[PDB]
Amino acid sequence: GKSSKMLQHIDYRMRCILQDGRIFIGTFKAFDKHMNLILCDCDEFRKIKPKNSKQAEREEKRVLGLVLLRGENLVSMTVEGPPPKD
Amino acid sequence: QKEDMPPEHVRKIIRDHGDMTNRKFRHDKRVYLGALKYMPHAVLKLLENMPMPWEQIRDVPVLYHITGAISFVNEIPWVIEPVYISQWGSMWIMMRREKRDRRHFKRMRFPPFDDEEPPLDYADNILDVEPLEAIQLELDPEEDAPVLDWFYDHQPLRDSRKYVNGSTYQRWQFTLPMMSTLYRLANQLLTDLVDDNYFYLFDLKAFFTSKALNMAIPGGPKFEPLVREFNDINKIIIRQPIRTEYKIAFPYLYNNLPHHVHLTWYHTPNVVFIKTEDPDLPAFYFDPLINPISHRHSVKSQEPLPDDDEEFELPEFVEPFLKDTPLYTDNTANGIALLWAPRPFNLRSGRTRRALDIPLVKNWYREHCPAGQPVKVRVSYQKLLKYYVLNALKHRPPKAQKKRYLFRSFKATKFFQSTKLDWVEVGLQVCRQGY
Amino acid sequence: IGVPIKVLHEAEGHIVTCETNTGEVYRGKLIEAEDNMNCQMSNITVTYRDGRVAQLEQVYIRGSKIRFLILPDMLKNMLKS
Amino acid sequence: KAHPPELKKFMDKKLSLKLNGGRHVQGILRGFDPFMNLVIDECVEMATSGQQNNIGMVVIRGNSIIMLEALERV
Amino acid sequence: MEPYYFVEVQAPADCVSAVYTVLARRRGHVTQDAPIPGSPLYTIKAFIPAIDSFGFETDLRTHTQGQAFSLSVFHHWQIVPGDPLDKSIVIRPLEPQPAPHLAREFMIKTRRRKGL
Amino acid sequence: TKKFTLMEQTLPVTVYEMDFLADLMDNSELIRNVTLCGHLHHGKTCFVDCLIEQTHPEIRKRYDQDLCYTDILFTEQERGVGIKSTPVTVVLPDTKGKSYLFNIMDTPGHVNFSDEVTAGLRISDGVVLFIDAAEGVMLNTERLIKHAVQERLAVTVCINKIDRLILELKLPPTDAYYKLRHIVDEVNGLISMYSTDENLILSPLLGNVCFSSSQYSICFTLGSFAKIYADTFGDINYQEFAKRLWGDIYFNPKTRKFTKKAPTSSSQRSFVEFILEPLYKILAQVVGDVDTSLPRTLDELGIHLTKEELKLNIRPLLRLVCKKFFGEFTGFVDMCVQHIPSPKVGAKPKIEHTYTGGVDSDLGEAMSDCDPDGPLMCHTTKMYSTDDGVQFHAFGRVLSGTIHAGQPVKVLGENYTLEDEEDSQICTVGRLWISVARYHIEVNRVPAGNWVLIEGVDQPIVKTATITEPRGNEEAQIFRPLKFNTTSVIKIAVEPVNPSELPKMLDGLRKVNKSYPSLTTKVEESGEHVILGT
RNA sequence: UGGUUUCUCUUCAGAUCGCAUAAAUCUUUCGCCUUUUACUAAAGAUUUCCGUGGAGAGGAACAACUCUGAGUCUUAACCCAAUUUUUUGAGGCCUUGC
Ligand SMILES: Nc1nc2c(ncn2[C@@H]2O[C@H](COP(=O)(O)OP(=O)(O)OP(=O)(O)O)[C@@H](O)[C@H]2O)c(=O)[nH]1
Ligand SMILES: [Mg+2]
Repeated sequence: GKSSKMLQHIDYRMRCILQDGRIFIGTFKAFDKHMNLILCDCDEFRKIKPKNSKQAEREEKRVLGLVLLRGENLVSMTVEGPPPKD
Repeated sequence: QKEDMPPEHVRKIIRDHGDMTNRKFRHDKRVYLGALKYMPHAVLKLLENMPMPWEQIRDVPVLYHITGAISFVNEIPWVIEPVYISQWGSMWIMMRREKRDRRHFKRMRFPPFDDEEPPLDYADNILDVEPLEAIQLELDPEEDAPVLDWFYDHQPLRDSRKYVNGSTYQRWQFTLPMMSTLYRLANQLLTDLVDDNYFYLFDLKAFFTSKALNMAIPGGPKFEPLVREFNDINKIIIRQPIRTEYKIAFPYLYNNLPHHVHLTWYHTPNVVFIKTEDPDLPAFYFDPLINPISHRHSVKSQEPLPDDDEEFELPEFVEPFLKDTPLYTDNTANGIALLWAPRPFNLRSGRTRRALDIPLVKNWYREHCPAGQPVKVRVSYQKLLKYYVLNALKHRPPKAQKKRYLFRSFKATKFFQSTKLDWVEVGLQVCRQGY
Repeated sequence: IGVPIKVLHEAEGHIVTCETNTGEVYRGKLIEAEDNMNCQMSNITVTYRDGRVAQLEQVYIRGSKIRFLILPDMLKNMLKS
Repeated sequence: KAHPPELKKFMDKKLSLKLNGGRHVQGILRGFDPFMNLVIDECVEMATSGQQNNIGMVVIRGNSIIMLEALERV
Repeated sequence: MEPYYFVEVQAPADCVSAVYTVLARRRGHVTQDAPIPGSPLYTIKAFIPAIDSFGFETDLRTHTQGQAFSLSVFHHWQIVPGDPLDKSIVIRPLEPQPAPHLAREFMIKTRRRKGL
Repeated sequence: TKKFTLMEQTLPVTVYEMDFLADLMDNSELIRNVTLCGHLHHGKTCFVDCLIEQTHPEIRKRYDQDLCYTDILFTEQERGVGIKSTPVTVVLPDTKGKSYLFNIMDTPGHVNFSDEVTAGLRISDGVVLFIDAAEGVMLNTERLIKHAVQERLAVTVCINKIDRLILELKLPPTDAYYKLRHIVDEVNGLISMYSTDENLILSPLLGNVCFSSSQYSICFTLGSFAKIYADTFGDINYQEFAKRLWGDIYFNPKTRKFTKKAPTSSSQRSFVEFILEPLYKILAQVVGDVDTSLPRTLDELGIHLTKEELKLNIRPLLRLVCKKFFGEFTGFVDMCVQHIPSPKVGAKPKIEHTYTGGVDSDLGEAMSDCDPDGPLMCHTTKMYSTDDGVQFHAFGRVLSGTIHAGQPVKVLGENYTLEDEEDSQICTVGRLWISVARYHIEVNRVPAGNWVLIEGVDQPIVKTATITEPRGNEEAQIFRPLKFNTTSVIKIAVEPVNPSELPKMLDGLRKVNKSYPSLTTKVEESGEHVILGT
């Protein structure tokens, strides 16, 4: 019916999980049939997705920037934070 | 809303109020004198709605005072402009065909009624008489087919929602057969000028440049002066005499002090329009007025020829785009002829205009004329050009006011009613009232 | 044709980074990007999984065997969708 | 769609082919199809030992092609 | 030496003869009178003197009722037919001199202009 | 008020582009410098009007003519001429979709204004010729073929007003194809007579010569029409289909393939059929069948006009049908991007004919590298007037380095040489302007390859000069002065009426001397002012 | 995410129109010329009249409607299994890090 399930989360900050187990967090700006994704201001995490880990929240973080991810290698997505206003 | 009254009410009011010598109506003797200050305005509307020699009878709405003091005609004559030009071209053709085919044309006597004759009453002399045949040229039922049903009505396609809106009669929407038929009915009043390159030095801005200086044009208007060791005659090669039209064509370079000068649009690309003769020939063909091409080249350039063993073939579901439709219909050459046509006839839809606002003979005095004509008509064409230039020059923009509506404030009062009457009856009323 | 694909074609002529399915990282000028994500690049720096670098003049990578691409931020300014 | 890979530029050039399984071969491009299956002539297997062995003219299925690199200038 | 101007005129068929008349009244020598392929207008290529070409466009469009249209470029220099130094020929003050002493007239005018 | 330069009032409603413009400026190979020339008035302005009408939506709709962008003056807007070479710059996409940056120099077409065309042609690395389809090759067409072949640029022509074949001449499709092929062959002949190079031959199969009627916004190359034909239909290779369209090539409906002779049964060409048959169908069904059978034609083309759009007159309705059928002006983008050497390649033949010294080991390689860094150099040639202001801005292009706002400037003149440093002097940039013709907008910096207006350097730039870094050990020459197609012949003697204001008159005379590129204002021994013109 | 002919009132619109074109007042020259009107023909400054457009309100309908074309639980059979995608060359093991 609605097709909205992806379009809803568009412009939002999104936590995307890759098939190797990486975590890509960026601004979800576009998708397609294959679920190839366009992620603005995107960083990569490896060790953790923090839920306020008292030791530290961030280890092996890398700044990537503007990322196009191929859908083949995507597993899943959840909402990480609201859209930046800019 | 105040509604229409029976037409006998104003008739018996004018009949009882005679020469105002009866004692019984003496209280209205004052009111009629006040109505004198509106008798110019009541004249204007009376002559604004004159009924058009293809018409036998026009019924106009009438705003009249309750005493019978005055009769205004409350109507603006909207006349849709292509139909108006076609109807006057019809009148032109019929009057030429009548003046050639009549043994003696007796002229009317111009004081038509004698000085001591009282004016004739409408209700007995004119009301019961069948009027006459009007002029109204006979139209071909096959060739003038989309026009013949409605061409000589007053406001022709008024109650048809497909061609105009409503009864205010303001916006018209015709079809291209209608515009084609109205265009070849009006050829006697139109021109054959496809582009305005004819009006190079003979147009509006050129005449403004002429009026700004002291120059006249040999076929153009003459005006009043707007301003009222260098040029040694032994230092100047007079090779070609300075022809006077250079001061219009290039105004800064050939004059000193060009004040209040106007620039000139000088060239349009020459519109090359082939007028077709007969519909036996197709819509667009190679006309024998056009020069042939006949390609010649010295050594063949190696233009790409993708040869055999390219194995590029089209799929099954592809075709040329519009191969189902024919190349041309019977209405294609007519529409191309309607592309290069004068300003009423070159369009599908527009907004209605007044009978006042449509100059039928304006294109005739705007062009320069062949010299074989007498002196009289040359002076007349020059003076009409001068009138056109003085109209175009001192045109300040319309200066948007607050609208005033005199006849809407008269019929909001209790002293005015409204009816619908024959134009001749209201004219007899206006003459009796002014007397 | 997909929205991301149009944005990829837009990056032709720009310097881009590509990671393969095997994690080799190729950075250089994107010459041609096909619809299926096949990528022709030039004057490459490649960073292997052990960390070592190399230099290549000309490469072409199959779309399927690409994990992702990093494009300039020059593009970020397709906001309609 | 049913597109060709844009490889005419690479025709009859010597190439270095990275295949899946950490496999690498080198040879001259002799042709291709829409699946990116290749014909490679004078092909040489670059064994993980470092040793290289001549295998002649071969077919590589596009499926298992990770990456190619030209050893020439195109 | 006198500068000449190359003039191309696009004109209808009777306007070709009109252009030929107007251009021949200015020491013309019409170069080419070829038709335009695929058009009923003709191209008239010609040379003209550049002292004779002050308003040739305006006169031409006046005489052809705005049908013919003319453009003019500079490309040429050739000899004035008059003797530039000739004390026998006396130049009239305002009257235009014929061809045998145009160079004498133009030299005397340019001499009186600045140099003396 | 002393403003007559027609309401700049800067409000562009371009779609999603502000930063993108300056982002494509910073790429230096994604920019194209095109100049546009015609014999007189051959539709160049209404062309660029349709291009900007593509560019700027929700405003920018013109009714019963526009021509504001290359016709922004008021004497210019009434004469019919474009008297100035008013530039414009936009971004607009390709058939694929990758939007390029176009700097359109929009030159005059009048013969006496070839100065403007020369000055635009020297700064742009590509020329685009406009020929009226109903006219053919003309005077200034041949003159600008000469001037374009001489000053070493790529050459491409675009045949305009192909509607006048249809609606005015009313030729058959085969005869109109013959006339278009005749125009293309005459262009190739005039190029082949002049150029000693041979790799500049233009043919519609190659893709450089286009066809574009411009009151109704038709613009197609063979690639563009094939892209339309393939976007409607299936998976046809539109490049390979576009390759086999122009020139003595027939479609055999049995073998479904393109041959050279094989159907000889009074068939038509591939171009004649596939191009000119549906185009004449659209034209004829608009001009003569709007009431009867036009929506039946529009439903066969996927064109959906509303109830209000169907009630138009024939000119706007024909333009609207051709806009909804042809869409964008991507064929022009094809013939530009595929055939104009964007100024990495463009640097070398330009710098080998502009610069005085040559290819030598200091200046030449730094020019041809054309990175936005190093020996800051430019070439300003046009001097565009502000409405009220005495100052009139310089217009040039950045070859090497960048230009920043407030960055000081050494203006090397033209009487300057290497050992004569008394002509040149030093100034500072007032403001940097990039213009959309009818609007102006500021930038903080301009990289290499881009066109730029400079404010504040106007005093030493009489007609030709170069811009360089101040007090820098970078010693170089000047670019060559402006070789012109015509030579200024007409001499006008000039003297004031009142002799009490000779300085103000000499001031304005110097200003108009700085404005026009071939105006020559001198004083002879008798003391009368002499103006030489074209 | 969805529907107009006529009448009146109010308000805002004349830097490219009303694709037509009148008269008046003032001030300055004039042009004739018994003086005043009535005028000649120009420039300028202002106004009146015949017309016009956009928006809003109300009235007079003499048009007819809500599983209807478009849905926030209905409705374009087609984005539904052979190398470039939504159907696995997988499978197995081991070492390093708090
Ligand atoms: N028939 C036809 N006329 C056109 C077309 N495009 C423009 N014109 C007209 O041709 C005349 C020339 O148009 P412009 O574009 O102003 O002239 P130009 O080609 O720019 O040349 P310049 O006047 O020197 O600037 C104008 O009157 C246009 O209305 C066209 O496609 N077909
Ligand atoms: Mg007295």
